[PDB]
Amino acid sequence: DFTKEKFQLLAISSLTLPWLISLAFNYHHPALTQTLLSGLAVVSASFLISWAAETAEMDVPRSFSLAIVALLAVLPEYAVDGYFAWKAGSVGGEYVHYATANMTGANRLLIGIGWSLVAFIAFRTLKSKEVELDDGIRLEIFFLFLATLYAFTLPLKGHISPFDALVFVSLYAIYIYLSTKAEREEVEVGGVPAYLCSLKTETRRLSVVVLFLFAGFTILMSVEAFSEGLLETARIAGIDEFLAVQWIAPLASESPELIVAIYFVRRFRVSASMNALISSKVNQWTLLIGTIAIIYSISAFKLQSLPLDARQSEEVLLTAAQSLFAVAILLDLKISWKEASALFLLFIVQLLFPGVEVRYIISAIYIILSLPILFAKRKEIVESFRTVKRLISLE
Ligand SMILES: [Ca+2]
Repeated sequence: DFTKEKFQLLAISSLTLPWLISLAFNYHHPALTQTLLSGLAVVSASFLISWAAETAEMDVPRSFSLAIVALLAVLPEYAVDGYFAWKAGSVGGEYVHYATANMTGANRLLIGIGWSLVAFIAFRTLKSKEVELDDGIRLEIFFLFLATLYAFTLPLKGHISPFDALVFVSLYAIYIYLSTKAEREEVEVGGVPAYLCSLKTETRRLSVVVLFLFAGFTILMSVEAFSEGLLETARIAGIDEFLAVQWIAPLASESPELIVAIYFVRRFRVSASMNALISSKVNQWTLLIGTIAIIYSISAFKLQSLPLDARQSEEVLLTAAQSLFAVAILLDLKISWKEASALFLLFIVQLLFPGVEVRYIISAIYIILSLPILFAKRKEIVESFRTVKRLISLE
C-alpha cells in the first residue's frame, strides 16, 4: 500500500513550492517573507535528503556509513555557512565574521541544545535518568579530542590557514575511512525510506537520485535568499545581525536533524539517535571548518587565510572549550541528567548574558570542569585510542 507515506512524500515536497514558484516567476517578496519561504524550502529539502540517504544506506550499507548519513543530514548548514564564506572571499566586509560566527553557532547549538534536548526527551520516554551510548562512540570521541586540541591553536594565531583546513578535512577523511571498517548496526526502515525500499532496484535508486538532485537543487536555489533575507530582516528590526547569523540561521539548519533525532527516540532508538548527533558534531567540528576556510580562498581565487578578529577568536575558543567538556562527558559512554543539564545551562547562560567577560568565564568553566573528569577517566581516553588502533589493523 504505502499510501500514507506516499502522501508524506508529496506533502513535504510541496513545501518547497512556495519558494520555487516564486523563483520561477521572479516574484520579489519583502525581507521576512523571503526568509520564511526560502527557509521553508531549505528545511523541507533537508528531510527529503535524509529520506534519500536512509534508503541508500539500507540499499548499499558499504557506501553509506552512519557518519556519512549524519553529514548529509546537516547539508543546509554547509550550504548556509558556505554562502557566508563565499561572500567573505568575493566581497569581504562583515561576511568574514559571519562565516565563523555561523560555524561556532552551529556547533554550540548542537551540543547546548541538541544533545541536551534529545537526552531530556529520552529521559522521559524511557522513564529513566541515564542515556547509554554504544562502544563504537569511542571512535568519534578520539577524533573530537584531536579536532578540539587543534582548534585551540586557532585563537592564538588569529586566523584559519589553508593548512588548518587541510588538517580538519584530513581528520574527517580518516574518520570516515575508519567508520567504514567499523561494525555498523542493522539499519531499520520506517516511513518514506521503507516505501522507497519496497520499490524494485532501478526504480528505487532512480527515485532517491531524483530526490537528492531535487532537494540539493532546492537548497542551492534557497540559501542566498534565506541568508540575505535573515540579514535584511534583522536590519530593519532592532536586532543585531550576529544573533541572526549565529543563532537563528543554524536553528533552521539543525532543526530537521533534531526532528529526526526526536522521532527515533520515541521509537525507542536512543543509541542510534545519539550516534548521529555525536557524529554530526564530528563533521561540523572538522569538515565544516575546513570547508569555510577553503571556500574563502576559492571565492577570492587566491591562497588566503580566514582572518579571526578578537570577537570570533573568543567564539572559537568558547566553542573549543564547550567541545572539550563534551568529550569529557562522553568518556564514560553515558549521558546523565546532570551532564545534560550542565550542557544546557552553560550554553543558555552565555546566550542570555552577552559580553567578553562571560565568554572568557564560561570558557574557563568548561575547561576547568573538564580536567577532573579527563583525569579520572584517563583509562577511557586510552581505550578510545585503542579503538582507533584496532580499526586500523582490522585487515
Ligand atoms: Ca557521561
